[PDB]
Amino acid sequence: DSFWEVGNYKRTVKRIDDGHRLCSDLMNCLHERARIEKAYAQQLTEWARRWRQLVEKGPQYGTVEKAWMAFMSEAERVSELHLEVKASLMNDDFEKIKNWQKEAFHKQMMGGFKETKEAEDGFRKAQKPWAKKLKEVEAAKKAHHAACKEEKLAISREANSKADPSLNPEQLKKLQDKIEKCKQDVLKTKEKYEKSLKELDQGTPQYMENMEQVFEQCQQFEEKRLRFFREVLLEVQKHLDLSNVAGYKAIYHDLEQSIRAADAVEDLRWFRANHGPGMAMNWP
Amino acid sequence: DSFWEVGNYKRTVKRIDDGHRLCSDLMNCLHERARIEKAYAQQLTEWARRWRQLVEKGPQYGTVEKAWMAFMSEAERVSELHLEVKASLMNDDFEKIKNWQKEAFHKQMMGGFKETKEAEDGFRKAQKPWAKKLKEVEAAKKAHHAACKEEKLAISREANSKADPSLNPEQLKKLQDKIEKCKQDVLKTKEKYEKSLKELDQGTPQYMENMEQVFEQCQQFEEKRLRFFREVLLEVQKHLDLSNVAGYKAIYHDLEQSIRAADAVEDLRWFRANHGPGMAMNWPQF
Ligand SMILES: [Ca+2]
Ligand SMILES: [Ca+2]
Repeated sequence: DSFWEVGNYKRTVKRIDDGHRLCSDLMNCLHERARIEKAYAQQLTEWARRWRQLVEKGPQYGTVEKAWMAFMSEAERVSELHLEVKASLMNDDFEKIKNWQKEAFHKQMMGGFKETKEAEDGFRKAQKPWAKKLKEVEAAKKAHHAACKEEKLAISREANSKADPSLNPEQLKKLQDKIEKCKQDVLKTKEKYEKSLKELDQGTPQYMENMEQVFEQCQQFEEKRLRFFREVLLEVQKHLDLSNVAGYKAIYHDLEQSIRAADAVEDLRWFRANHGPGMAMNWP
Repeated sequence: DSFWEVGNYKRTVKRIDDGHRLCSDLMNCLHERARIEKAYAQQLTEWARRWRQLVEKGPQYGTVEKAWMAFMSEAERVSELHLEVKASLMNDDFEKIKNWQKEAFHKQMMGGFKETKEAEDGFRKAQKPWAKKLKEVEAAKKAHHAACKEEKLAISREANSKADPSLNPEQLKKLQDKIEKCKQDVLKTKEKYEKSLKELDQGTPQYMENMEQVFEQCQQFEEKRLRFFREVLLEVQKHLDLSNVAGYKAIYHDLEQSIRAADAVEDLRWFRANHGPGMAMNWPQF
């Protein structure tokens, strides 16, 4: 139930297998994000190339045709931005974790992680002396718990056979022979059965110190990882961050200007000269 | 090829049908943009849900578990903003163009549009006066070229008949008059050809005046469409713009602070107390 109970250091021992687990999960978490960002960028440039072409082949010409293209252009600037969001998540963040994992966890041959294995052995050693004494102590209490269960059997047995009618010449003595024999046990077994509980307590302050020394080490190894995680997530939020960006705002004040540059009357002047009454005519 | 040659005004008339198409094209262009916005927003939320589950059912607990989770949140917050872009494009800009195209163009029962048909007729009535005249000159150029063609024929024929001897005496008077009428036609048809040439130049000034009045009418209609596109495009640029949004900065406002709220020392202190030496023990007794 508790850490100090034999073999319960395991909960923290498992805590490092998970460390390697979570590194991979964090890596995939980000990996899927990058993938999502890339798709939005693929869809962006396709829509842009699709419609840049459709507008150019279409009937729209002149200055309004331009404002419209500025539109596809923004789909392309926005595409390049999310393309870099992805590039950053994979080239910087993802890799940073992949490399930390390789430096913090070393897959063994048999085999698990050289690190989890070392925590196991360190705990096992700390407990070893204490578990053996418990091994002795548990024999102490259980043997006597059968020794006391063995005084009561004859005390309530004798008065029971005392009321009995027959055979009291020598059969009397044996009745008084096997209740007092159990008397030497309850004193002899208990005497040592509670002596082991002594030795255990002498060899207890060390066991507690040899288990906090292994533990604080496991803690130190987790602390490094936790700090890493917080540090990396900080850099990730910065790579996803598009709320306050220079290049981003340029995309949109450029767009606005380009559309504002659209001159309806200018475009009309052009159509009059090149397809209308402005055209030259060879009069008979 | 020039606009002034008959039936060439059709280029500007064709412009009216094209205006209607372009309204449809812009409509479709924006729709596919809005659908892209939706797909991205959607992916972002499929993702957020998937990983909120995985981190919660996973081994990671404490403040770091949270910093990691405020992360699925930012994906959900970004997602919503792009659904806003999608919404604005379809509810405002798409509907806007859709309605304008319904009050600018009316579909005749027979075909085409009321405005396309209206302009074409306007160009015919403006041209008919001059069209009938060019038709007359068009013949004069031919009949005269036929008279000059037939003329050099008769002369060549008497000249080709200059060396060739009899027969005959009566055959000549025939080949003698053939030429006279020919030298007559070139002086006659030339007269009619000259007459129509000037007969047109007196009906030509009134031809351009009417052609212009119909043209400005088409410009008047094209101007509204062109000015409208400018208007709508500015409204889309505004809707597409996420580079300066309060609700957007706020996302990383809270992400950064939810991440910085992470604390290794605290998480470890919780673990030892709840899973380690901090735990009290049922120390053995008699
Ligand atoms: Ca074009
Ligand atoms: Ca969890």
